[PDB]
Amino acid sequence: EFTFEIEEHLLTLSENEKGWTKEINRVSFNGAPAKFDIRAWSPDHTKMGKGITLSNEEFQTMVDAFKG
Amino acid sequence: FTFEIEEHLLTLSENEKGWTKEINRVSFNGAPAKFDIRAWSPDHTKMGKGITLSNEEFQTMVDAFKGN
Ligand SMILES: Cc1cn([C@H]2C[C@H](O)[C@@H](COP(=O)(O)O)O2)c(=O)[nH]c1=O
Repeated sequence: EFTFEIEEHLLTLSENEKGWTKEINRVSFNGAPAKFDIRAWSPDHTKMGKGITLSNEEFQTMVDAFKG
Repeated sequence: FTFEIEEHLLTLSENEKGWTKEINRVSFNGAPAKFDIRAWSPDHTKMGKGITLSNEEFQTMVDAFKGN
């Protein structure tokens, strides 16, 4: 299907007046395992924007640091 | 094209070929530093695409993870 499916949405960091969003989601390319993704999303969610993907350790490393 | 890593906050990742995924305060092209997350060469002269965040966007992120 060659597409990016938001498996799960976690958080919404911002939103511009045009209705795009900065989100943190678990996102799945082409049926591959869902990775952690912080990215700009269009209102309907069809078009996505720029942003990084994270492996588990990266995210986990990250959140543990925002924690102690 | 110019940038500036003004503060390094956290390193999330090694890499087989020495890249590092980092959370930083980066300024691009003379613009005020924003919080920024991407991959960096071992010599931080090359990078991949990545997300940048306002501070409100960044704290919104940190908060949420402190609280789950
Ligand atoms: C000098 C230079 C910088 N950049 C910036 C913008 C991106 O955030 C990052 C690399 O992105 P890229 O993978 O799309 O080229 O570095 C380029 O994309 N191309 C260039 O030629």
